[PDB]
Amino acid sequence: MRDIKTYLSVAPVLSTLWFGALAGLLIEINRLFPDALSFPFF
Amino acid sequence: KPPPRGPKRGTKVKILRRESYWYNGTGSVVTVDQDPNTRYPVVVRFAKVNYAGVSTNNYALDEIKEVA
Amino acid sequence: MSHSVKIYDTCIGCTQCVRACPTDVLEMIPWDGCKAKQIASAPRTEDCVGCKRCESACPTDFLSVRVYLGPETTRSMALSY
Amino acid sequence: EWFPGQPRPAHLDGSSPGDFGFDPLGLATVPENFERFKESEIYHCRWAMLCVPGVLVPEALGLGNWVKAQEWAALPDGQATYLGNPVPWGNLPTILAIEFLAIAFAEQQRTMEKDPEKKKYPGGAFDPLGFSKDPAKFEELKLKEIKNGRLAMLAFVGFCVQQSAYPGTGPLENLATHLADPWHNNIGDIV
Amino acid sequence: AGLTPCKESKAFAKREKQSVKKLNSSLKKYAPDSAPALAIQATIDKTKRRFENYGKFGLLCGSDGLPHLIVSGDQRHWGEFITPGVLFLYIAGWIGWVGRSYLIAVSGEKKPAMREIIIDVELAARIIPRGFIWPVAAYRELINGDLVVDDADIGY
Amino acid sequence: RATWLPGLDPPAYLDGTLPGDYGFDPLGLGEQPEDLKWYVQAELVHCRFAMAGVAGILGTDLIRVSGIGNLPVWFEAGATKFDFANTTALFFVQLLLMGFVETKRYMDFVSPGSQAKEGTFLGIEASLEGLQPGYPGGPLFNPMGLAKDIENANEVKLKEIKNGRLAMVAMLGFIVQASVTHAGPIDNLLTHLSDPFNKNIIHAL
Ligand code: CLA
Ligand SMILES: CC(/C=C/C=C(C)/C=C/[C@@]12O[C@]1(C)C[C@@H](O)CC2(C)C)=C\C=C\C=C(C)\C=C\C=C(C)\C=C\[C@@]12O[C@]1(C)C[C@@H](O)CC2(C)C
Ligand SMILES: CC1=C(/C=C/C(C)=C/C=C/C(C)=C\C=C\C=C(C)\C=C\C=C(C)\C=C\C2=C(C)CCCC2(C)C)C(C)(C)CCC1
Ligand code: SF4
Ligand code: SF4
Repeated sequence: MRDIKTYLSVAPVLSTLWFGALAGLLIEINRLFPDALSFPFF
Repeated sequence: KPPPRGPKRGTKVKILRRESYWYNGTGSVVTVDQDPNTRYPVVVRFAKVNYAGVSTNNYALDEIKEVA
Repeated sequence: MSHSVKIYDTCIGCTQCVRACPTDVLEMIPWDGCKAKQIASAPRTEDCVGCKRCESACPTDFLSVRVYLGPETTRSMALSY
Repeated sequence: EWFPGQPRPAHLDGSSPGDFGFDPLGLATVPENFERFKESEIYHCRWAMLCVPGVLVPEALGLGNWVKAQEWAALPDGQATYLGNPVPWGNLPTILAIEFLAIAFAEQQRTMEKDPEKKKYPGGAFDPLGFSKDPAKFEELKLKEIKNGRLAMLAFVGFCVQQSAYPGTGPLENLATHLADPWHNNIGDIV
Repeated sequence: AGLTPCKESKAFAKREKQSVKKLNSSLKKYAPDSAPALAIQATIDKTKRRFENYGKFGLLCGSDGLPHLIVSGDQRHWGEFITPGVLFLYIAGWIGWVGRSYLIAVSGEKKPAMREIIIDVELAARIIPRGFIWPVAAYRELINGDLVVDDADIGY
Repeated sequence: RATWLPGLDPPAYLDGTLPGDYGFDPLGLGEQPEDLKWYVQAELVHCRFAMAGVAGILGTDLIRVSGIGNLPVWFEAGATKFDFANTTALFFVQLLLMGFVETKRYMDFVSPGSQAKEGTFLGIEASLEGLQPGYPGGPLFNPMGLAKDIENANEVKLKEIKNGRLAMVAMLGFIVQASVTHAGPIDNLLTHLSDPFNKNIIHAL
């Protein structure tokens, strides 16, 4: 069990997990606020 | 009767050789040779590695500054 | 003299350069300036091809055998024809 | 001290008139730089104290301000007016030549003496009464001069900046402007 | 600089007209209720509300009917460059400041080599929020003089 | 010790002499003395401005709505005008005296007591220090000199801390509350009190 977690902590595996989460987040935001050329809140 | 010369052991030293790979760096003294004729007595071990992979070499007394 | 091979006083007498000369340039002579009590020596620089492997096996601070490439002769160019 | 709570920069240990611990740029590190600065300081003080009332009092009379009193030289046929009177030598090349030779020579007479103390405090023919009699009073006499002289320089800065902010104005004209409505005429309205 | 507002520029309201007509051209070939007809319609509405937002948030359009950005800092236009820009700089430090903390954190170990190819996840979890306040934390380091070193560079 | 997070232990440096030491500084923002020493005043000056600040926002809108008096919204107060008040000059004026009082306080922390040995008379005694950096009570700053400087400082400052800590939060409420509701703070309270389960930030969005 410990060895599995350690392997999951090596750099490449984190990268896909981290970037994959990042890709999902940006895609969602563009799905809800599309075209987004300016920041018209303030 | 004469005491050993140079640092004793473990004492961090600041390297002063200009062409070295660890100039202005710090290593650990592992042994000093007590033969007066020996031309580079202080055997310095480091933490990094030079481009050859080596991580130790001899040094001269005046190229070693004994930080504390 | 075709190429110039020079050995400094840093050398620790490890006999790693001599064993790595492919054309028998360097050789070992007695000294008194090291624990090993021997320093390398280059008395046959004519046949020195210039293959820097002689000093890719000198394990010192910078280097203790150094090779400067000068003019080229028919053996320092390793011509077989 | 000027800034109660900061340590004195080591090279300002009184030992001078008008010295309150103020050298943030360390301009006076070199003693030679230190002494020459005193000269320029007292001179910049000395000239300024003369110039401020000469800028104001004419405006307090019918005469034009410190800007108008230089304007005839702009036009080629300029002739001056002192107390309104057209002085004959008021043409620009005339006064300029008179100005140049007199200013340079007397100011060169300065450049050719190195006491160096007299280069700040000559006295003598410049002290026809001899206020320097009481060294205690004379030392305080420098203080009054220094602080007043520093006061003059700022007033000079106010006069000039108010001119750039308000072209073609007078300091008393500026003063009265504020004096109408101080709360709607201020340095607030520039920016 | 002569850039008329997009809500006014007839060229802007021309591009909006063509791209709608171009899509409506591709639509009068499928069934009025099949899946293609809906996806086409979805993109049509997305386009019209795209153009409206560009003619609403004060984007200035040239003679190309296209928006132009004024990055000069005229604070009538702060949400074009300056506001998104500050938003980036906040994030960029957060990435920068966190990573610095970790390398320092694992620096004092037997071999920092192993703790970087095999990242310590728990330690990187108690450090991941410290990047919320990086502007405050760093600016104190700069004043205290621990953000930089002076002449001890290689080795230690 | 009754920290903020029951299970969690308090950090080692928040020993507890500072009033309101509820072992709370998760991000490692106070693990250096000179850091922590300069941070305490910030909370003290912020909270005090945030104690009066909410009341000025609060009380003014309370009296206006009920009808006793009339004043603009604190949101709308910035553009107000009666006479002889160019917002230009006021900014300069307020910057001046505040600049004067803020600095002399700054010099006190930078150099304790190096603020009440000078020439200017008649006042050179009180502005020494309260003997506690963030509490400069003197016989002018505490004209009802009503402190013993040690005992209640544990038990009364702890009131002024937990008072301020609340007040700083409250002001943050109005800024966001006015940012979304477009209305007055009590208006936000009055609206929510009307139909609480329908007047909520979920509906405000
Ligand atoms: C913690 C990460 C970190 C930090 C704080 C810095 C900081 C710096 N780098 Mg840099 N660098 C890094 C990682 C980092 N580097 C990595 C991984 C690479 C290899 C691609 C580089 C390659 C690089 C080059 C080539 C240059 C710098 C330069 C600089 C300096 C100017 C900033 C700049 O230009 O950014 C440069 C930014 C990049 C090149 C983008 C890549 C950085 C990645 C995206 C960040 C990685 C963060 C890390 C993986 C996250 C760890 C999280 C942890 C919890 C596990 C500054 C001292 C420049 C310099 O010398 O200026 C003085 C310069 O020329 N760096
Ligand atoms: C000063 C302040 C407000 C002052 C208000 C004033 C003067 C109001 C003035 C006015 O209304 C009047 C009077 C009249 C109006 O006509 C004019 C205006 C101007 C409108 C609020 C502070 C408000 C400040 C707040 C809310 C600060 C919150 C900070 C938090 C939560 C930080 C927490 C942490 O830092 C710790 C504690 C430990 C870390 O380890 C973890 C983290 C989380 C990082
Ligand atoms: C305003 C503006 C502008 C301009 C700008 C500019 C001009 C700027 C400059 C700038 C500059 C001139 C800068 C400089 C700098 C320097 C330095 C020196 C820096 C440094 C930094 C640092 C050092 C950092 C660090 C860090 C941190 C803190 C975070 C992350 C991590 C690290 C560690 C990296 C424009 C027009 C564009 C537009 C409008 C706006
Ligand atoms: S270059 Fe080659 S031939 Fe020459 S000394 Fe080195 S190893 Fe020998
Ligand atoms: S390799 Fe270097 S150290 Fe070794 S014997 Fe040769 S010259 Fe000497």
